[PDB]
Amino acid sequence: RVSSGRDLNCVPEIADTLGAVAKQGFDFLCMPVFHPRFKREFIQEPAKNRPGPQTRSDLLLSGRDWNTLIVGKLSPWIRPDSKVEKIRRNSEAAMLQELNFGAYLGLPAFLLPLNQEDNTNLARVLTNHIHTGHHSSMFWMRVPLVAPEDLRDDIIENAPTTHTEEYSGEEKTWMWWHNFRTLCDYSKRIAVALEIGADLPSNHVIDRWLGEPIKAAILPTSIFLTNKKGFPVLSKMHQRLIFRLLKLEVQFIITGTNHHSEKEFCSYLQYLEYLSQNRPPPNAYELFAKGYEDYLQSPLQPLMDNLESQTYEVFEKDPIKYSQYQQAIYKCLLDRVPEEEKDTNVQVLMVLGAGRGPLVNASLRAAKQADRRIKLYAVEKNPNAVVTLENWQFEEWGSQVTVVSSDMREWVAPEKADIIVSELLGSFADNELSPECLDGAQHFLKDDGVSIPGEYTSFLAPISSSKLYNEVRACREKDRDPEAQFEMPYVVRLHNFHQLSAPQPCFTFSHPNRDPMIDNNRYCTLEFPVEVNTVLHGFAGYFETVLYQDITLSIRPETHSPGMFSWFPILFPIKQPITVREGQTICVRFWRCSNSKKVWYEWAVTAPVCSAIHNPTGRSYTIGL
Amino acid sequence: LPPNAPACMERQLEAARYRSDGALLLGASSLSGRCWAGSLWLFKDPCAAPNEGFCSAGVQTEAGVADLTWVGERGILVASDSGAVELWELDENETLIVSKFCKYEHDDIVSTVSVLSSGTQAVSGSKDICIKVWDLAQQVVLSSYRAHAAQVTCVAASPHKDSVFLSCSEDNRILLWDTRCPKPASQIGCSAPGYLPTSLAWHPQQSEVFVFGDENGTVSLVDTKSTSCVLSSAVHSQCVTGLVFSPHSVPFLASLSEDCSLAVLDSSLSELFRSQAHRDFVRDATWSPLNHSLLTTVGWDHQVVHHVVP
Ligand SMILES: CSC[C@H]1O[C@@H](n2cnc3c(N)ncnc32)[C@H](O)[C@@H]1O
Repeated sequence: RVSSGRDLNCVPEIADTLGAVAKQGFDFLCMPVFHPRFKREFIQEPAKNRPGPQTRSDLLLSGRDWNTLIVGKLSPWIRPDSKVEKIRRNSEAAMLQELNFGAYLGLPAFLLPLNQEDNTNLARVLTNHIHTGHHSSMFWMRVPLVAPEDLRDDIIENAPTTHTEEYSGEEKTWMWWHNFRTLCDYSKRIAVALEIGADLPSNHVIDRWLGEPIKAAILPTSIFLTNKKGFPVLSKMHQRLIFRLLKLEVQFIITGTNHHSEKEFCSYLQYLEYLSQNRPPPNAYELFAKGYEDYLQSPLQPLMDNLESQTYEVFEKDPIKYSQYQQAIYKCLLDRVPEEEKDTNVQVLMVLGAGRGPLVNASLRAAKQADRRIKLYAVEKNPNAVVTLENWQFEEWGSQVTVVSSDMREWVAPEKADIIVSELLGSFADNELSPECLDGAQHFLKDDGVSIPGEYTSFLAPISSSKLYNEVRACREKDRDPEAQFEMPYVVRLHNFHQLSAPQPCFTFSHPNRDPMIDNNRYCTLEFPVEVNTVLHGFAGYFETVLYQDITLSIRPETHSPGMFSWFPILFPIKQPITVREGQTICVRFWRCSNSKKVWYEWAVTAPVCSAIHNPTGRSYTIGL
Repeated sequence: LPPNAPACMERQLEAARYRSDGALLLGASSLSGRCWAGSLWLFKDPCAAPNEGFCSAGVQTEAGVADLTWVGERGILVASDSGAVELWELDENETLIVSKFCKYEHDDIVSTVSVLSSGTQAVSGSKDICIKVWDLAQQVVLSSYRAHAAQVTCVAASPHKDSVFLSCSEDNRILLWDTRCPKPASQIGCSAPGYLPTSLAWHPQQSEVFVFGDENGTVSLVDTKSTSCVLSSAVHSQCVTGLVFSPHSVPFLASLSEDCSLAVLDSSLSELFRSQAHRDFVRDATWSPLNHSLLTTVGWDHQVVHHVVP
């Protein structure tokens, strides 16, 4: 259940060692590919001409074992950023030599330390290796939660450790990573191997790493406390952290020698398996969403496109959502037909955008539960779904349901509706163009008719996540603007991210719309107070809707409808990550724009720095009318 | 070839130490090839080294030897790549080398060891940044110290004081220690960072002065009581991996380097001898107790050289 590996800096025979760590339960081994103390010279004779072999042979393992079981390690004497020119040069040749041998062997990852502030020349040699061969190898940068200088015992009489808080100084190692990965151009092949120390820092330091590509956590044996019986275990705070890392499915690495000599080395590993099997199980939402974490999908456009059969199938296997719809219809019948009229009065109810008819059925179940009489129109422009409707109305619904194979903005209705019902809502509420559709339909609502839904509001929340920035970055396509992937929302089960401020309402729409001048364009300015240092990579979009009175649906996290998985949030990325300091305000601007043919959005940040206006005129993303 | 002695001796020689009577201790590691390990050798005939059939005793360790030191006349203290400090003890017959304790207390390669003046204690330095004080009698760690911020490069015990020893590190600190004080370590040396210190040698006569070499080939002479770096010389073209004072009443200072050369210096750090005999890194040096102008050096070229010093 937990994928884990052993870190060693001493491997006398690779064959035995691998067997010993395989025996102890580990899935892989991080080891030197050259001997850690074998400093090599490349410039100065005689040491330059040291007889070979320079390291052990690749014939000692199978290609399968190299490819899956061995993580290389950079020799600790390699210092590309030494103040000494000779050492700078020797280490460049040595780092290339070692990275090439790693690529020669097919290693799946290779570890490299970030153990000081200036790693500029380290980054440059790594960048220059990545661009030589076009390989698939991973590079795990070994970064501590707490720099060793900020962790040393207070035992130097004339150089004491400062006992003041330094909010940003305590984050310094995040800035080591962050510079290093900027320099290297956000290569997808460069991840974090976060090293965890005996005493954790404040939460804000730990939260700097939210949204970062952590592929591994390194746990030294040092940090394991001992319980009464004598096993290795972890403090409650370390356990909290392990639980967070498990949700990131990192691989855990155990480094250091055995410090619980009475017990063996399974015990460390077993504790993690213990913590792993002993976490809260995934709810119904989190079962549905497994496999979609941070997976970028295009927002459905059910107006412009005819949805596929299986797409309506997923729409329908959300029972919570139609319970709410049924209840909203139920309450609405009772308000509209008094008990003494329950048989003289028949309500004309129109499902607008009927699909395969889950709302048509919810309306029937609602009029039975409410014991009132209804007349049902099922309008649907997708003629492939109208096939399903007309088979349902012949086989079951009967003449109670009139299927109408038409666009609701075209349909000349025979009579007016008491209630129009629709599920035309996207993850950003109005992003499937439900405002435009219901406006062309309201002319055949009665002057006192209800619309279900009656109201919906969208929501927005600045987020940080370099993992999603890179994914968005990967979406460059030939034959279009090379930044176009940054100007267009994405539906995504947001996972490895940090939400920087509380969501805040963006655009609201009401139905029926009682403007004498209906206008669905919008301009909205939002200020988000940010109380952390972070980096802004875009905006999370959610929505709420009032179906009827107090019956609602929401995917706003604060008020999420429990158990309903019909909508993942939507992501509005920006071209250029923006640095945001503690106490600053993120000001964002959101426009809803439209043609006679297209609706779209445009957005900028204007504080703490300006961004470009994104998706201007719908050059990169429209929603078809 | 005595029993229990490997038929062949690893190519990379790290340590070369003369006992009181003039017998030569040799530490070696295998830093390349299929198997990465080490061995300890005793040569009552110093001129027969490095030859394996002409040794008095030998043994194999699990892993490489990074530093070495005598513990009296029968004890051998080993800094292992395994993270173990090891104590080996000579035979009564002095024809075997038998393991006494192997304690895995460091979490990375142990890089340096030094016995304290009483001979009953030692301090080890490691790549795990910790420094440990050991009871060789009890085979336990008395203290563990995380004073440094990077790997520990060298720990040198005081000649005549169990309480005092030097350490240096890649964090650019030279720490004078005194376990009598509640904050035992004390940062000394120049305020300007300079270059990383790599080697330390206490002065055998003036127990308040020491010398340290840096990664840039400079040797420096320092008084722990007065001002800051009175004297220094650019002796080498690369890192200074070792500094050994001669037994003479007015001692000479031997200077080792990755530039593959030996230098012998006087009290003012002027150059007296210089040897190009080695074709790889010069790793250790000891003066003969018997003839005080004889100077032995070993290296990664597997040579054991014997120098005569004017
Ligand atoms: C169940 S998701 C919304 C459904 O409403 C339909 N729909 C969207 N816009 C319109 C429209 N203008 N007229 C009729 N049906 C529509 C879509 O084809 C889809 O089946």
